[PDB]
Amino acid sequence: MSDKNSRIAIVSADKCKPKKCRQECKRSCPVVKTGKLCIEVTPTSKIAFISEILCIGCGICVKKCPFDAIQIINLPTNLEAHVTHRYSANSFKLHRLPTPRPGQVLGLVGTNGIGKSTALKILAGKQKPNLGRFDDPPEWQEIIKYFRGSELQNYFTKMLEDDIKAIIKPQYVDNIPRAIKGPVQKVGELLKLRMEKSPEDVKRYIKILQLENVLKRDIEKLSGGELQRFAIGMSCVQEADVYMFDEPSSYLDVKQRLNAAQIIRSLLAPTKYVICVEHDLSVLDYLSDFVCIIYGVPSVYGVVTLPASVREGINIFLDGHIPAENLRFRTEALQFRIADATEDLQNDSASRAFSYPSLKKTQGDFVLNVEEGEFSDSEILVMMGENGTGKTTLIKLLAGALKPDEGQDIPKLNVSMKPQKIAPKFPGTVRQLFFKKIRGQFLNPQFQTDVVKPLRIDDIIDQEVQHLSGGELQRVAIVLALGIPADIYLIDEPSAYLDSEQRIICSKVIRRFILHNKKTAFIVEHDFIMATYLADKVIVFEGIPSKNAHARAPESLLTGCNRFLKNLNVTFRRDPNSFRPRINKLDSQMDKEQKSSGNYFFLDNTGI
Amino acid sequence: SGNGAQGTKFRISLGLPVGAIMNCADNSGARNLYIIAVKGSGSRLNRLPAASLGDMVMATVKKGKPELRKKVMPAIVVRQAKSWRRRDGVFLYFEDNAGVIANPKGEMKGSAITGPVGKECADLWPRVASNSGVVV
Amino acid sequence: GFPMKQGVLLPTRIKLLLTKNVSCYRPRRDGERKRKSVRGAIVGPDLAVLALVIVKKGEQELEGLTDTTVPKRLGPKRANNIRKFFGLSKEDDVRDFVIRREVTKGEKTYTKAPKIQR
RNA sequence: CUCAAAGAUUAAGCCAUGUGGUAAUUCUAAUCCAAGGAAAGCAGGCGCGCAAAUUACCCAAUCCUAAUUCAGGGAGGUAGUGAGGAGGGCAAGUCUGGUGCCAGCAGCCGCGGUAAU
Ligand SMILES: Nc1ncnc2c1ncn2[C@@H]1O[C@H](COP(=O)(O)OP(=O)(O)OP(=O)(O)O)[C@@H](O)[C@H]1O
Ligand code: SF4
Ligand code: SF4
Repeated sequence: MSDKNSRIAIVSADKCKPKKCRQECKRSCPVVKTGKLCIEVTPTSKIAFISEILCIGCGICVKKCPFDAIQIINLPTNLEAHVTHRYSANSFKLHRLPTPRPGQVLGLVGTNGIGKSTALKILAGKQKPNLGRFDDPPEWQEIIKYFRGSELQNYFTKMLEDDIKAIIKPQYVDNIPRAIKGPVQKVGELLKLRMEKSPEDVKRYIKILQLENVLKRDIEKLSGGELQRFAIGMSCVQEADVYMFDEPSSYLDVKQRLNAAQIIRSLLAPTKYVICVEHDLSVLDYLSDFVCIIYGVPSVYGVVTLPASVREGINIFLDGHIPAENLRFRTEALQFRIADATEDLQNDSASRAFSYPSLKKTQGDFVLNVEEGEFSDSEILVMMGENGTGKTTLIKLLAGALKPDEGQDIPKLNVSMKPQKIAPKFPGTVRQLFFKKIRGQFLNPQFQTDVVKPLRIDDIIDQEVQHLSGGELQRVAIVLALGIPADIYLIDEPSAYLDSEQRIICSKVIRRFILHNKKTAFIVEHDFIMATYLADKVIVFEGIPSKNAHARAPESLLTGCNRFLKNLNVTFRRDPNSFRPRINKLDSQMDKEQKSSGNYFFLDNTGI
Repeated sequence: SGNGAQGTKFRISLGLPVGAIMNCADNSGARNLYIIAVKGSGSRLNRLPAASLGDMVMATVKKGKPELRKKVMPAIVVRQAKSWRRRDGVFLYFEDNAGVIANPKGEMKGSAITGPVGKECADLWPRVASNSGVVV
Repeated sequence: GFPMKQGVLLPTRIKLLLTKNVSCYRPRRDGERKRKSVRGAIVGPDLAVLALVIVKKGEQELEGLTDTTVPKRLGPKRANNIRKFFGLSKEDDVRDFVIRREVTKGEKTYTKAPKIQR
């Protein structure tokens, strides 16, 4: 007959105020009219509760809700089979979990809110899964049963017995500074205590990670990239079998994230089990032997797929569709402009834009050098390189925030600027802040697509910025820079705290407005793909981090990309199906052939 | 060509006029494909419409699982035999005429493609790329 | 990574049945044969690595090769091979011609010799 | 309590997992693919159906395999899982309230159309 279906309702309490509506949910529902149970009022917490058993799937309640607090979805009973854990009534529920394997590295990739973080806790022994039920007083026993038919069953027996104690590298990057000071006192102390391994391990681990400078600094003092790496150090130093990493690429620069990936992989060689979660595909590919994909709506649900190969899992990810599950997880496919695709205009505007001379900025501990370059109108320039190179310093000077030690840049131009690390320091609510900058930008349809509808800022409008979240704040900041008119716009590292969909919304944003408005933009980035889409020229930075650095004039996309990628020595041939960068291993004949051609990347362009 | 064909296609010698039968080269259960129409073909009194490499045709299955017989469906030509000529100067030809049953969007009905597949078809129909072994 | 195999000719790769006692194949079981890919013995740019052996020294020194010189791990063990590696006659008696390898316990440095055979 | 049969009947149907190069094998001088190439035993799953259990422990026993030992062995052994009737033939007288050839009983014989053995 007909296929089977279900109803699931998740309500957000933040969005709900029963006083204004009245308990309208109960009154409007047709089941309750009849005298049924579908919506029950909880006198206590004073929240509406919707029971999935009695609900019709009508959706009448959803429309009537004045805010948009209720969500009812109909699924083919895809979710019911898999239930691992649920937070509570009408809240996030997790489905499936990632397999662990000894001697190898298993990847995880998904959009935020999927339960990748939750999954780690369950494997860690930190949290016990309720099984979408009562299971609470240590009922590890029931969890093995639920896992039967899955390879995780063996793991759960091991965890309960406590033969193995997993080491976890904590996920939330913002939270860590508050938790630890010193580790107690200074990063160096942490590394000495934790070092179960070789005395060589202390030195070796620090050298490879580029921690040398950072040892004396305290944890609270650390910058985001530095903060991440110390955590990684402790996860090598520890003695154990299972090493869990949760988002190790966060905050890190392009050079550093690759470095972290290699070191982490070394664990597999000692035949120690490794698990990892990543937002970055370049990093994910290198680390993993096996990959899981986590999909589903954010904060509603997230299911883990069956284990897959490294190459295979990545390929399926980019399609935006999964066949067994039969879900189009992402509404639109990701594509990069060919450069054939772009509009052809004679560019200058007023003959070229402004130009800067050689600049120098010296702190007295770090020195930045800049080579005279030129900027033109309606163009976009990417800035790449490792952090501590003075990528941030350079942008500031152009902003006029910083004064150069030598050189000068006094432009007539009006500048809008977005800072790299965003910490709130503005009193006021989110809507008020954005309205002051510009209203009318808020009216535009473009802004509805990218900001307002996806996150639901309407709910955020009353919330304080101190009270806010990381990724949500990021999209808002990028948009705000665009809020006001300026000849030149400056953005620094827009990719931070953002998942796949979120960054790509940003990529479309910068390119489209700049093209249209005929204004120029400088964007700093670590993400390969984001730079490619937005830019026409690039500046590459080089030197040694935390010591000195150098900048170059803007150069074409092909030219700049070869230089940058030559510093890394990883080529990204091309995958014929995905058109994705495909990484090339060191000493090789195929990779060797490329080195003689000068092609690090490939696109829909002519080339051998 | 048409729907789901991302890419354009450079002209290649027409090998297969209506009435032609090609080998079915998937694992769908179909043994052959009988061409009744070429998509995107034009009109001239008396001319048979005729397909080539990476053209979408409209076919019936003359030989094959009965659940596939007695009806018209889309297919895509994957190997030729009439020799044609590429822009690198080459005149080339396969040993058989063959295509694979497919949907208007261009998705394979089957999961494998047995034998080689000419690149001009691979380049044209991504789900055909997927299921192809040796290309060209 | 496929190894070349002397004698094939060909500048391509081919798959051959291989047997006990041969290049590019080590059998797991008695009388097992495997059909395996193998590279031709004719050099092409499809090679990652050429394997050469020096036959005549050139006019100049190559550092890690002519400058450095490396001891033959193990000495003669069978009687008459000791006799030959020293030229001896079935008169000279081996025992005090065998090699003697020193190796230390820390403050006890030792001395190990083979065990002559035949 | 001791003794323990057990997925054969359905589908001998299908199976997750337990000096140098190279994508990668115990590499070697219907699945993974750096597109080149390489790969019906225990438990346990799916399916199937009317129909059959655990991803456990162990060499102690019984013996087996390799050479003068005591190595190996899911052969094997321990555990886990895993017991209606009261009309007649039939033996009960069946008694009291509800039902009316509706609901239901009934292996057959037959019950049931307010006073139902
Ligand atoms: N205390 C809680 N109560 C209810 N639901 C919770 C709670 N903590 C987490 N969740 C739910 O679990 C899901 C989130 O977390 P997890 O931490 O599992 O996400 P991730 O999968 O790691 O995603 P992200 O990439 O965004 O960090 C969320 O969508 C949320 O709805
Ligand atoms: S969820 Fe909406 S309609 Fe229901 S009580 Fe809250 S505000 Fe009123
Ligand atoms: S969807 Fe319909 S049936 Fe379910 S709770 Fe809302 S109104 Fe009641």
